[PDB]
Amino acid sequence: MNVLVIEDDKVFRGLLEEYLSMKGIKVESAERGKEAYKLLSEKHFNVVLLDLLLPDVNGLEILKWIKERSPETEVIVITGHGTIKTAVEAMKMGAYDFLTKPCMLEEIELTINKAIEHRKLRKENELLRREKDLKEEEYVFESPKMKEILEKIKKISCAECPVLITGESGVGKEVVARLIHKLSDRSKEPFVALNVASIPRDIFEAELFGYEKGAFTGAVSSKEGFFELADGGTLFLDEIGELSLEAQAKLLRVIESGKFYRLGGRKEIEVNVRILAATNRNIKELVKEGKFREDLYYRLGVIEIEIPPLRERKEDIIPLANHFLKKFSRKYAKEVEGFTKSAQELLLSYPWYGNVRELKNVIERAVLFSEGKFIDRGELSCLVN
Amino acid sequence: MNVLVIEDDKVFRGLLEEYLSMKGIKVESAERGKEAYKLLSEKHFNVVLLDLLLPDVNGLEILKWIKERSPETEVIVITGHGTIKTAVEAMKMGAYDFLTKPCMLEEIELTINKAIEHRKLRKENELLRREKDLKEEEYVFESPKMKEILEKIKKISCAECPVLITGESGVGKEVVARLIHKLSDRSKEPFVALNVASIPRDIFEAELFGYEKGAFTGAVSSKEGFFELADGGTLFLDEIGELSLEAQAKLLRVIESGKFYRLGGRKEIEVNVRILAATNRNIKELVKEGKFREDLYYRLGVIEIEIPPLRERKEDIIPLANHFLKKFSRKYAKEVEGFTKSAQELLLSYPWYGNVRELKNVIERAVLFSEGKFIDRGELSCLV
Ligand SMILES: Nc1ncnc2c1ncn2[C@@H]1O[C@H](COP(=O)(O)OP(=O)(O)O)[C@@H](O)[C@H]1O
Ligand SMILES: Nc1ncnc2c1ncn2[C@@H]1O[C@H](COP(=O)(O)OP(=O)(O)O)[C@@H](O)[C@H]1O
Ligand SMILES: [Mg+2]
Repeated sequence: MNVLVIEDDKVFRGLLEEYLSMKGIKVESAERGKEAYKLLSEKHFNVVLLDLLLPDVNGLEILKWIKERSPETEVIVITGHGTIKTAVEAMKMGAYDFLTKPCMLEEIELTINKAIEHRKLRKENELLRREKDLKEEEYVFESPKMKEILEKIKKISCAECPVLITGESGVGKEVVARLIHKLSDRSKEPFVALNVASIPRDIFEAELFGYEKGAFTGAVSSKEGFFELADGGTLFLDEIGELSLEAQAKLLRVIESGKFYRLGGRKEIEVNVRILAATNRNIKELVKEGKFREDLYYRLGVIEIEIPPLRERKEDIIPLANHFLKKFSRKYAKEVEGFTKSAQELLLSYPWYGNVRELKNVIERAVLFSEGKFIDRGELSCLVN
Repeated sequence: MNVLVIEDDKVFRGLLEEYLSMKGIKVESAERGKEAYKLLSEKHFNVVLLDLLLPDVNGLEILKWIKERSPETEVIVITGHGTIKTAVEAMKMGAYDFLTKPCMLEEIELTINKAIEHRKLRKENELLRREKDLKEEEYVFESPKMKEILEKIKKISCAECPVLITGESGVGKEVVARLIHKLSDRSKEPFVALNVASIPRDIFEAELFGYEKGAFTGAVSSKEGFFELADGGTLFLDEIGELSLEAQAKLLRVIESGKFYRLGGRKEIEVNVRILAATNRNIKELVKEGKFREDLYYRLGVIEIEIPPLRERKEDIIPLANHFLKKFSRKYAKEVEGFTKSAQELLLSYPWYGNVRELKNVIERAVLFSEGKFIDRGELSCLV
């Protein structure tokens, strides 16, 4: 980490230089504005200690210069006694915190550490989000059945009640839930996808609801749960039919009161989370067999979206295939432009029991083994029909 | 959001209540320490303004109770003028910040906002991190070939120099980069994976190194790149061959001095990032064709690990196949639990030129198609 100190006071300045020097942080100093601007033009800094009062320039201008160029640089303004208004103005202008010249070295340490933590937290947030953005995909709804399902999704998006998405696996259930959140008034809020079937039943509740210290053996400290962390957002539970009966009851409560207890808790907690659920099974049968609460089935089933197989929407097949063609043609550095005229026929003729997920895997393999500029019916031969 | 105000001074408690009101934040009050304790036992507050000087109790006492019970709670301490020393110790115990009774309403706003931002970033990061842990895979390393590579990795992760991972596609080069990271000294630091081919070249250089205003059409601001974001951690560049000659030059310098300039930049940046690269191609070739710099090639290959194809690691095939069947079976709630003997023999005899990725993709489709308890030779034979 690099720090830039812009102070005129040889005393206070040195104190700063020393402190930073002691913590193992690279430092550079500037006695005046013209020198600070020079350095600021040659080196990127993580933290800048700026004194609002400088001989040749008005500190505030430097702060403004810094904030326009690199908002990622934490900036701490330095001001004297009784100059709190400008410090507050400075902060309103983008300064993170401020130091009063003079002050305890402990104040210097705490203020600088607070700024360092913010930066740490800020970078982590950016990285995880940018990493997530890399995986963003664009969807295809060119079939009548889907074209209208899209419209219904637009109508239910801003509702606060739950949606139950059904259909054969690999049909696009999670995709639909993503759009529901994307088109809703919560879109900028978190979207959490949790597959109930793949997460260990014995860990699921602790993760969804969170737990207090000692609620179960192993629980050394207290941990928040997805419901809390996703507060204000949307929670998507895939394969809802695999929820334990114990878990089903707790879920019905949140859907009813938006309140719940952590495992081993006494304080009731409230959250505002839209719940979206999906299943590729027969829940009605699950209710009869007494494995799935009928009440929950009724509530989740208020708004229901049914996604039909790929077989029942051939208008989607080719478009989706082209989408995947391009996608993988990139990921794997290959020269596949499109599909042979006959190859397209095979695609349309196949039943795609795996549906879109199958369609995806097939094209990805076809593209990975592709030699020419096109994919023949023969290249789909070994892969499907 | 729930906040709890614990102030005895009637005027200051009014300001805090007003500000919290202006913001639309649910508020609750206490004038004496013991009243605070009751409320604190009833509700889970997100932020607490705690005055240090209370008639019956000492603020510090409540501070320690909160930091221990619910650490999740942001605590802002209050204190009179010229009493800084008590506030400093307060922060030394877990208090996020402090206010000075009295002060501008704006001062209260800025401080409270910073505490709300701190909580927001904390929870967002915990969430994004946990959504990632959810996608962690268990890795299968049974063959003796992979067994010894695992051993080599261990001796490597303790070094800081770059590593060039080579091997056919779908062989597990990225899986290996991750293990190198987990076993290294920067395991707790970030690991950033980027596939140079999957991203259009123009968008790539900007993303990796960042850019300064004017670097290209519309770049209205200066932006950090993945290199800065991965600082202190590890960066994995897959399909390293697709790097533009310009990108190669910047990478070279970062490997030599940890310094570089953003795209169209003049404000030097310095990072400490371990570099791991992968390729299924022959760099030596690309060098002669003048497509890849020779010096970078040598710097990246200081340590070079070749990950063999599946057909040369037959011991991994059944273990891999079983792992995948189990994984996709749970994912789709299927009743499949294994492969018939005839199925197993096919998996072992098929050459898997697409390697592990091809195996994974084929088992996924087999599970999607299945409706029984086992996958037979017929379901596989049509897939391969
Ligand atoms: N309309 C679509 N447009 C683009 N891709 C889609 C579409 N529908 C599904 N997919 C892709 O097909 C695969 C099946 O996805 P998914 O929604 O998870 O199905 P399901 O939840 O029913 O098992 C995913 O990789 C997804 O990105
Ligand atoms: N040893 C392993 N155990 C379990 N899964 C593996 C293993 N090796 C690779 N995989 C999986 O195989 C696929 C190929 O992955 P990857 O590392 O990206 O290959 P490569 O980088 O060589 O192209 C991935 O989805 C990965 O999770
Ligand atoms: Mg690869």
